[PDB]
Amino acid sequence: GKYNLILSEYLSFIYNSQSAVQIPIYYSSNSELENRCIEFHSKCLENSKNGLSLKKLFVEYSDVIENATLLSILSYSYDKYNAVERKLVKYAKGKPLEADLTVNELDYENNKITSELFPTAEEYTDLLMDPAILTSLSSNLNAVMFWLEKHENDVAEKLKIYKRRLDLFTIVASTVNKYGVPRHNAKYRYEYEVMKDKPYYLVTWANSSIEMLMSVFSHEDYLIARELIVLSYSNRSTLAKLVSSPMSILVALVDINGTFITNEELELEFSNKYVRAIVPDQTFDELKQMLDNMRKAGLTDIPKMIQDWLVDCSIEKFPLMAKIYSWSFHVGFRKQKMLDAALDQLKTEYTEDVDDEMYREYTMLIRDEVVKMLEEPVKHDDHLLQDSELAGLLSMSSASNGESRQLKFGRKTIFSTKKNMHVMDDMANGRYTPGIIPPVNVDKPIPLGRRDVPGRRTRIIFILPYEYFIAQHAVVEKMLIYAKHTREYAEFYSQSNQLLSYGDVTRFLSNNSMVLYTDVSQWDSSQHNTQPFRKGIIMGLDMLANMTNDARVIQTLNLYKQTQINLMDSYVQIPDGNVIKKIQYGAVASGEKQTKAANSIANLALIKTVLSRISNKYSFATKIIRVDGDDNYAVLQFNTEVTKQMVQDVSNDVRETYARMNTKVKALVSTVGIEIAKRYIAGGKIFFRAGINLLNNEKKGQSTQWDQAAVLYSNYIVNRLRGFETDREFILTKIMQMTSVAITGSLRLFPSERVLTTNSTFKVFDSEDFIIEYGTTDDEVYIQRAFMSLSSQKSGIADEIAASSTFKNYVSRLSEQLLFSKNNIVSRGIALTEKAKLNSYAPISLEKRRAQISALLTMLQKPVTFKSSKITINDILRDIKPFFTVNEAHLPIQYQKFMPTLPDNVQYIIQCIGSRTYQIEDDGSKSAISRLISKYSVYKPSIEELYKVISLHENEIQLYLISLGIPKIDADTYVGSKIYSQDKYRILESYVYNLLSINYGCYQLFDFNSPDLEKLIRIPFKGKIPAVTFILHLYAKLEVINHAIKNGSWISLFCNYPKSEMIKLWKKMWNITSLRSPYTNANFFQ
Amino acid sequence: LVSTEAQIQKMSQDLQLEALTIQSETQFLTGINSQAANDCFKTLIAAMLSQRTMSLDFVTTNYMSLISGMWLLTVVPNDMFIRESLVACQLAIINTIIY
Amino acid sequence: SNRLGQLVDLTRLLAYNYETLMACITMNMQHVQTLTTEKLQLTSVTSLC
Amino acid sequence: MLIGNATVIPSPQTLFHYYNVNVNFHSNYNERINDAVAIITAANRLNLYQKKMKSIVEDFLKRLQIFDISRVPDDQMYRLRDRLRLLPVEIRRLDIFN
Amino acid sequence: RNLPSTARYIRPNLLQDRLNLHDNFESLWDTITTSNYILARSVVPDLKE
Repeated sequence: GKYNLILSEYLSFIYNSQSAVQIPIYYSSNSELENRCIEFHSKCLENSKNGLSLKKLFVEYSDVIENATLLSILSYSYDKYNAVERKLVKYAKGKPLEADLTVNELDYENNKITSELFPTAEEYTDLLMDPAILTSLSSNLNAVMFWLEKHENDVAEKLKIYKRRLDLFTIVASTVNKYGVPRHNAKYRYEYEVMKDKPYYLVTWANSSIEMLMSVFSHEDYLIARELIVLSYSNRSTLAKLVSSPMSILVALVDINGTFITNEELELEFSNKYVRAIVPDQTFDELKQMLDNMRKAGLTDIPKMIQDWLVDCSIEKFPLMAKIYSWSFHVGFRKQKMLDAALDQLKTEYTEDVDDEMYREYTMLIRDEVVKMLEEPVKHDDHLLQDSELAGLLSMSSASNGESRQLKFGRKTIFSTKKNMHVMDDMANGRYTPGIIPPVNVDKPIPLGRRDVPGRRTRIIFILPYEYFIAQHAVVEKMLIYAKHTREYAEFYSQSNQLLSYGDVTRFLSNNSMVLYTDVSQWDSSQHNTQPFRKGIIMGLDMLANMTNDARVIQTLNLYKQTQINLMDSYVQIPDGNVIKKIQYGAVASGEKQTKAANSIANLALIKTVLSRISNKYSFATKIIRVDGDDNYAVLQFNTEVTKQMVQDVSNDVRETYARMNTKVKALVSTVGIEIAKRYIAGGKIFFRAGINLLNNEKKGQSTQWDQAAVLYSNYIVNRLRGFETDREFILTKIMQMTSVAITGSLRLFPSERVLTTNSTFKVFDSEDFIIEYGTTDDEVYIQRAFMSLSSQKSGIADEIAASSTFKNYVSRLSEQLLFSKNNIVSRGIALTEKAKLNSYAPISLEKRRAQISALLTMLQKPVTFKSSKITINDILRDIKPFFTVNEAHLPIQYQKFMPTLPDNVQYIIQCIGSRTYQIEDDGSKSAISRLISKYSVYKPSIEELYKVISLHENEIQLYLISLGIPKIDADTYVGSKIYSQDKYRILESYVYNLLSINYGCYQLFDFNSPDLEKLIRIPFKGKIPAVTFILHLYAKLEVINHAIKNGSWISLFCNYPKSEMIKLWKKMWNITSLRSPYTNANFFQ
Repeated sequence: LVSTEAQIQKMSQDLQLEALTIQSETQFLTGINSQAANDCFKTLIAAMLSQRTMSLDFVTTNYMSLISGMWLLTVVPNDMFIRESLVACQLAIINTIIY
Repeated sequence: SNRLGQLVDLTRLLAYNYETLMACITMNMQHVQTLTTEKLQLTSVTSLC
Repeated sequence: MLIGNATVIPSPQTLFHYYNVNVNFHSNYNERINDAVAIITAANRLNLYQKKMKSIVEDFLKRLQIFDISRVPDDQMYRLRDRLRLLPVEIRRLDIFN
Repeated sequence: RNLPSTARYIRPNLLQDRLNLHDNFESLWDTITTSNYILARSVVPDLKE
């Protein structure tokens, strides 16, 4: 109930005029009181529509101001959207900044004038510095200045931070006022005509610099900001990658005293094991050269910060480094050209001096792995292999974005990238032809996409036809099935929904053991991803072909084989200005259904091939090997204790043993630590990488202004947990400014606190971080029933596409490929089912969601609706509440710290209860209905549909299930078995969890099976109503925990819930109408 | 020399050392490679000519290494090896194979 | 057991070359347990055998 | 309930570490005991009557680098002295003292 | 390694408690037992599988 006050002050601050008026609107769930609210509303609207003072009535109707609930505030004020300058003249008395063109390697990557690089606007492109975000610089500056004004009178350590950031913003604003403000278009892009007389790379630096200075809480932060802001104005290609590089060595210097362990994906079990740090001499010399480059770049304070820590090499002072390690990824992207980003990868040194004894072994291991993967399904003749075509045709929605192609649905034209729609287009003209695999050559080279991530290189993406997916699908899914239980496929091992977060290193770390960890991200254009890899797979297919008797399967295999033939020679469309290059690339990269797991395989085979050479000189027991995409690590234990000389000689031998296969590497050997893209360990303590740029994005998504605020807040929460902490108030200011909407030149709308933090499809953040907030009142239910009434919408584009000819053809081919003679009973069901996966197509979502926003807007303006009894969550909590009883408790300290970078209160929680140990099927994958879905498809279906589907009669369930590609015999058998009744509870668990972000964010990190949490929750057991006792125990846990978070102390509980209300609620259970947005979730592991 | 991959094949398929640990634990073959056979051939010859005592450094889990070491100790005398490593090798063999 | 002739051959060649190179020695080759000691990986022997 | 067909043996290097640690602790313990007993006996034979036999014990406990002398009283220290009075001095220091 | 007869080594003094510190030095025995406990925790093996 505080956000809105800051909103009011922002409104008062930004406009400031007599003519600037401020117009609240309220609502209440009580009829009489609502009519008085309507009255107040009316009179206020009138007064607003008559240039009358509004401030007088506000006292008379004080009751509405105190007890009624706000929605939004409008603002009518005359201005020509400037105001930044009109405030800013005072805050700009520092010195402006001068570029240095001889910093970046290229010439055009310097921050020189646009016209000196793009004289004509017809050849201009802002994409090499496009922020790619629907939020203005003016918004950012306005937010900063209002923040600065309000935090101008606090007197504490907070003020010492304020003076620091104030000095920084002076340094910034002097530089900005030197030239001026770039002006946004409707799309928040910046055209040539504003930047025409200004430096090209001023905007991203500006935005990134704002992002940095808003994340200053300490003295060392101020040092970092002063040392980066002035150097990030020039270096834009070798900076975050640079300073973030020494960390990989630093982790190998901290003696472990106390450890954390894995068994199964979150089984934590601490260990007091001690391990020393046997560092060689030459890695220090490597580090010194890196520091010489660091100083050569213009760095003074950060060598000192790296130098004064080494006197002790203690882990208590070490988080500074970790803090620093996240500041490298909050400086921005190196948004260079597709070409030049490829040429970071497309430099090759291929030699006829490597072994042949090695590649054959490599190929064989790949072959053997393929056979291990594919022995069972190829042999037992699974339906999904026979009907691979239909399988891929269902799983088109889970594919990549194909190249743009011109379609027409009756009487329109569309440029879709969705490959299912491409197939639909090709069906009409007789072009659907999955048996004839297209070539990939001079006559038809491939387009590209770029997978970026700051502080690292750019990876590439194939953009293929629709046959390749179909070919790779079935085989790769069976491979995945094999890979669910194989440990070494780290990206693919699971307990059917999890990826192993905290590694598998710490079991056997010791004074006698070592670990070799290695980045393999440049190994895409390499000489070991060409011919042997593919031919090994082809050989494996030959073996598998001789390991089966069915003919459909052999057809599939021969087509997949020929696909691998075509992928062995593959050319690549790449523009450069106007003309187009096509380059010989007969090798492997990302952008495929096969690439990820296959790269994991290939790296596994490669390292297995490398690993047979240390054995010529050392005896070790391979305890573990791991591969996850762009890195891999193997730990090994010896017959004796380790020395410096053995590590050095092993390292040189490893480097040269990669050199024998013509393979570059920064080889890294250690005893205690690793560093990889997504996480890293030092001294038996897990840290993480906080690298998500906020004001600069990777690529241009499809979301609105609205949802990008929610994703940015989710990323904020994540980065905060990682360690990189930004001031939450700034984020809130941005959220209000991005959900604010301009209806005219002078009308602007501003939503409120109780709309963005309320459980709906529009939730954005929370009033108290790490805690969803609920509604004990009528009013949150009331507006939720309204928004649920409005969430269900239509897309006329989808309606007319489903009424076209291509849709009919598609349905006909589906039918005659599966079954016939129920042309008016199921086929309509199948059309309705295909609709469920047309909605993946983005413009449909835009139509639907913009429609949702318009419908939303026509009741944000005007008063409220009673919404007709539709039960939701807050009704339940409203009814559960009057049977509680609180009591003061006092818990002890019994859990060990292993995530220092958390806030100390979060750690206090962790230092009193446990960390999570399971991961519940948030999508119901282990459910026996889903083990059918995972048998005939990969598709998710969302928990809205499932939660509804189980509630229906036994008739339309049959139609709905048969419509999903499933045959009739197994569906009938499923209905007879009655396992869905054994799955109401799992589905409801997943439903409530998805609604309440229990497996998404801070609550994803917590053990609800704990004994420590349970002894406070003294809810006796009744039985034969599982839903109630489940939800009661859960809600009570949340109550105690929220009380703990906000107040520190603990409490116990008690709920003698009457059986009468149990029965009254049992019928209210399976008619709930609620929903949470996918875009609001914040996965700590991305 | 013989191509390594054949021997890799037959060991790999008949042993199933993939299977013969815990399945959730790490086990596989070890170096059959070239530039070790001749390395050994040089090491052995130069040490026997020089009468340089040489030691063993192994892992007992890889019983194939020991199956080759017993051949080695059979053919090569025992006074060339320091008694401690020799005894270790024989003792693992006995406690593993013979008794 | 099924590397019979191959290991026979290995031993004969090794022994032959050992003795024929022994002949090109001039100082008495005397037997002592030396202080330090060459390492020998049995995996190399398996590669050889 | 979570256990089966999986033996875990401490590696020999861990054993050797633990053994050497215990050895070093025990040896330090005896050496400092012998030291202190020597000085106490010598003090008793030099008639030192103004000498409060605490700082010796403070040194004795400080060289064993695990205790907190800030929160151990004087009475325990004096008992430690009382026991130490009745101990033979080691051979080096004793012969050199005689 | 083989070691010559020129070499040497020092033997520790492993003479048992002359003081009987398990007789009314309970705060020290507490420290000792706690020390040995926490030391011993770093050497208990992890349950690997």
